[PDB]
Amino acid sequence: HMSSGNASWFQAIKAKKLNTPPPKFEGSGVPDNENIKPSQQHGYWRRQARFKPGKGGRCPVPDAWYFYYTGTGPAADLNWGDTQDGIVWVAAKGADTKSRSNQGTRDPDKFDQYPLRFSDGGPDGNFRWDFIPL
Repeated sequence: HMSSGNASWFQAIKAKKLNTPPPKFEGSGVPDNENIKPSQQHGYWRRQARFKPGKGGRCPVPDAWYFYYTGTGPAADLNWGDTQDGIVWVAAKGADTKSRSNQGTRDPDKFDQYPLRFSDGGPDGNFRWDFIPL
């Protein structure tokens, strides 16, 4: 239906300009989650290219990146650390990168988008994301 949905648990992080580089995170790079062990705070950022309706096919609007924990999501067969185009590897300090959760991916039918908080800092200057309640 939607990408083996596979909907990310958490709201996107849109990019500011076009041609923004892969995100730099200050600290963990890992969204705050109440239902998760400090040991299990690790995952990846996937770059999803967007388009706007228009003249030629469609229109390349700026990039976006979603969050999935290691072993969940459209690159779940990768170990944490695997170098790949379009993925940014993050993990909180002192986290079992050999562990795996069983949180999976958001079933958009419907667990609504999950608000993105980031107590240890956040992504760099080239990225933003809407405010969501809570």
